[PDB]
Amino acid sequence: ELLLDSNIRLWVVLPIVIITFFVGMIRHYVSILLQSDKKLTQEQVSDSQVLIRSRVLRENGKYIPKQSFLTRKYYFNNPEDGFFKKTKRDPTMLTDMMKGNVTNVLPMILIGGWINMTFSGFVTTKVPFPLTLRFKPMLQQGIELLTLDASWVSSASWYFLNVFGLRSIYSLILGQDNAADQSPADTNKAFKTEWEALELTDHQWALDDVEEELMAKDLHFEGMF
Amino acid sequence: NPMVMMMVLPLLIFVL
Amino acid sequence: PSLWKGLVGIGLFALAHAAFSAAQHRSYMRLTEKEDESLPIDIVLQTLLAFAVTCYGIVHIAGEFKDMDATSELKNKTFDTLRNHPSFYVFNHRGRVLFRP
Amino acid sequence: TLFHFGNCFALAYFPYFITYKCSGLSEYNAFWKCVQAGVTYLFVQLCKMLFLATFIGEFMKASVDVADLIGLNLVMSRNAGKGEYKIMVAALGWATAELIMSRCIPLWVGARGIEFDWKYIQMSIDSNISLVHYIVASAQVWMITRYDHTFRPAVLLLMFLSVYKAFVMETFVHLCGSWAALLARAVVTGLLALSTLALYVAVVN
Amino acid sequence: FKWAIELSGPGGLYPVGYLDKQVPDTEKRCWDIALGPLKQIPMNLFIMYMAGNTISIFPTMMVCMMAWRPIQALMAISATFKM
Amino acid sequence: PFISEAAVRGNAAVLDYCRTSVSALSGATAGILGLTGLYGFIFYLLASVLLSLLLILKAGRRWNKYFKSRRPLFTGGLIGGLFTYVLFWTFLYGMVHVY
Amino acid sequence: VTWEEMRDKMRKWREENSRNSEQIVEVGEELINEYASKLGDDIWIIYEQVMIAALDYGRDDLALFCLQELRRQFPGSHRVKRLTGMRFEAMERYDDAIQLYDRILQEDPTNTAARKRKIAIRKAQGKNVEAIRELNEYLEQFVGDQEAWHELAELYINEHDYAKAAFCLEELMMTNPHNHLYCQQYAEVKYTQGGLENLELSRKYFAQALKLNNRNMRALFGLYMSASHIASNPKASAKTKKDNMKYASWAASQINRAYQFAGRSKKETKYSLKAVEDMLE
Repeated sequence: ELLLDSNIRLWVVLPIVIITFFVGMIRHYVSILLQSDKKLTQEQVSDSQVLIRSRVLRENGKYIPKQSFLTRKYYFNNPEDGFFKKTKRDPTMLTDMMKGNVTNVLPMILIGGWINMTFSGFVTTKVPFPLTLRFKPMLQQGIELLTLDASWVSSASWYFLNVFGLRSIYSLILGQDNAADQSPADTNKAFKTEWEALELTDHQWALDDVEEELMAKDLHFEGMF
Repeated sequence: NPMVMMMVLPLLIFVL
Repeated sequence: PSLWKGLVGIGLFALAHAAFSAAQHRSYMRLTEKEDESLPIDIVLQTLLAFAVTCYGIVHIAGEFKDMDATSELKNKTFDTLRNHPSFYVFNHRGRVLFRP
Repeated sequence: TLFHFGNCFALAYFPYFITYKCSGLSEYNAFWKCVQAGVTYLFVQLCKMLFLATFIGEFMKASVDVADLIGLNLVMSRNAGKGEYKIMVAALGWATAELIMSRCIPLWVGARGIEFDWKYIQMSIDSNISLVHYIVASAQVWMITRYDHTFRPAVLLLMFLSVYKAFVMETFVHLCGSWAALLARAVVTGLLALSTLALYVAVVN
Repeated sequence: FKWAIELSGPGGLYPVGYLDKQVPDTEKRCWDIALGPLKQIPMNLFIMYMAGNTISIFPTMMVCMMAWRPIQALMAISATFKM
Repeated sequence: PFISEAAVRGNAAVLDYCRTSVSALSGATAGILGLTGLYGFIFYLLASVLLSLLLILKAGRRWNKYFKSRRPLFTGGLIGGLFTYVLFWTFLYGMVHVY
Repeated sequence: VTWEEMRDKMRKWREENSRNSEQIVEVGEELINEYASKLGDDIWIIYEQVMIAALDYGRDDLALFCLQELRRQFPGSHRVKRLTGMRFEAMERYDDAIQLYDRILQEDPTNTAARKRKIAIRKAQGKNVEAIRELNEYLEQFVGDQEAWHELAELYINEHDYAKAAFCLEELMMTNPHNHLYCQQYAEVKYTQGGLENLELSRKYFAQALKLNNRNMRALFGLYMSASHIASNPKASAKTKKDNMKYASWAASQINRAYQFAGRSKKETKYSLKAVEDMLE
């Protein structure tokens, strides 16, 4: 094998892991710190909640008798009622959203480049599986060897593997669905599509057969204590 | 960095 | 029980000792340079046992599963609670007058 | 001597099958419960090996006994039902683990060949009495549980002290024949069995 | 019934959503849904192929392209069929 | 009947947590053992199915109220586990076998 | 009895909207007096409940303490502003509370707390009609607020507009199909509302609630009595008569079973027997 310098472990292997871990934490914390809710007026939240109610009605009107459901239908999408008809109305925001979307991967690539410069010329670890030779130019950046096994990796690709393998850990410790990783606007069209969808929907009162399906079995009663 | 540019061009392709 | 938590610690500790042993054995090779290329059976057995026990502890540590049926936790929710409406509280009741003002 | 291996297997496993079918397995379908008990027993064995490595014979035996008792208590708390039946679901799982442990593998590697040592049939006998030993252990666990009264803590402490009786008898035999030693272990295990059933008839109230 | 008490009587704008009057008002797509990804996948595949040296210099882009339209479809084959 | 999103999300979360932990531990163990090449990869698979059983043990009987089917037990987050397994395998094989 | 235990009890007592002001105020006072520093900011929400309980309990002495601490910690906070409004309302100080809520609304128009507190003031003042109108208007911008929806339904029940209450309970069930309490309450409202055209709905929804919870014996005998009333009603058809008689018989069987379980669980006089003597009648 190869008698690698022990100091390469104490100053090039572990620091990379620590950097990746804390950079992920930093990135997640900066993401949550930067996020500020945009102010919403009454109309937008009102229409969003109205279409929410309409959709949940479409979803589960089955537990509601037919007349209540078709009265709901009349109220929402029907000329006479009026509802769903008389219900309608470098930029800073684009730059901000583009920067926010960019800051999820670009900092990682910049850190990788900085590491590649800072830690150029080493052999950090041997990958325990026989990688292909064609992957040599990128795994062994900063190494002048020619016949070296492809399983030996430079600092940059080791950092890349580290950053690839730590997202699950981030979700494990930081919390579920953390932001440290690598990866309605229009109501008129929404109104019309809700109109069409709830027009297409039908009714099936799920209570039409609850009694018969209840009479079959006795009521659970144990554990009353 | 040539590496940074060559690895950020796919980032721009992924975004677009 | 909470003791489960303590267990997992020792598992890692056991594993940690194995690591030391492995390192030393590696040094052994790095000082013996013979065609052994094999770990001692004792140390590997110790490592495997540590892995097994630590995973077993983790199994307890993962927690308890939750039932999917939404009508599980709502069974014991009596109507005397859902009707309170904390936002719409009113303080013109007999509680204030009866109790010390 | 494959047919001897057959005879020894018939001696060891079949009483377990008999207990399985005579203890109302269909009451809970204890295959899953038995599997859980066996996993716990394997874990306890792993813990005992780790503890022995960490930490002359009495200390190791005490640690093994403590781990087994703790595992049995945890397994018992894992399931709810008939007291005799939790007794069964614990004892049967642990006993199956013991047979499946290093008292079946030597029976496979040894035996079935040309040699004939009485050790295999003796091991089968001892495994069969191990059934009642684990019955005793489960009785002790149930006594620890099932409320507290009538000098119950004194009896529980005495039963806990009586655990690791196998190591004590082994030490005595080492200080002191193989068939004689096996017989002595059988009689002491039977004495503990009768003590535990006496406790059971005392506690039924 | 000796306790058939009636609690109705006086009924007192109207709550939103309420309407007092009782009104009496009252292959195939799967082929297109399957052909959708069947036509979108070649577009990304063609783009990746036409990248040429750009794809070679972008090892992550090729993987992302092959995992977006393809791979994901194979992984979510059951989900695609159920949808 | 009426599935509750919070409970199913918690079950998914705990399963994912267990998978991630077990995969990391398996990677550490494979790096410890000095497994190299395909023989390492196979080890990961073994650990996984073992965990399912263990998960099966944790769920045990009457698991039907926890999940619709046993499928998430088998293939839940396998690639995410594989990444951490290979990471820990390289990590431990580096700080054990390389030096 | 450690501060974590009472802390968990207070967390639970907050999670489910309880109104045992005495117990919750005592536990909160113990936590904030003995174990104030034993945990971090998690007592701060407690400092809310503690005062509200106080306002419910009438012990206003610590309400000022909690309010001053929160205000000194959270200057210019809408939550603390609403809390001050409730503090004002504790002594029926309505004009200042209304002015504060109006200031909150003009400072933030999407706030819903100010509207809820002001309508609470209106209903405390006895103006039930204007409270109903205010809730209807507020919902017109916030359709989907279950708490206000249920509050309006309760107000309509108190005011005896069972049609509007039934409508609100229908849409509430739309929001929560899986809540048997809504089904039971709607069945009760429909039964109180009218006759067979509503008795059928009441019995169907009672059966649904029983399906959603077998232990809701309240809804159980509600279904029983609805079926009995349908049977006694001359307008019931012969097939409907026998169907509702079967429903009542099944419900009665379940009631006898339930009361037998109530008997085996406890050890006292056989009141359950007297109860089924009533049912047999």
